[PDB]
Amino acid sequence: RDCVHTLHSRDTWLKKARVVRLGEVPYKMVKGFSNRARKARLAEPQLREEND
DNA sequence: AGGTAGTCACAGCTGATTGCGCTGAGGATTAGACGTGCGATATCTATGCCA
Repeated sequence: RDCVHTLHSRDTWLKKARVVRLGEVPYKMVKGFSNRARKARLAEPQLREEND
């Protein structure tokens, strides 16, 4: 479990008063969902998985 | 006594006025999780088959 870690978006990290370091690799590329993003993904499902 | 400049009484030009339109700030406003229900599915052992 100590090797299992929780993650947040860069915007959510900033909300948590955290700034991602330069060049940091994405620990998890996952589904992205925001108002404009959600509507765009509903427009076409091919990029719903491709957002990451 | 004589005529055109100073003074007063009216005219054109233009700015302020009064209906009415438009932006900028300001205060109102179901998607992964978490489970289970159902269904396909590994799973353990009785016990009598005949060599």
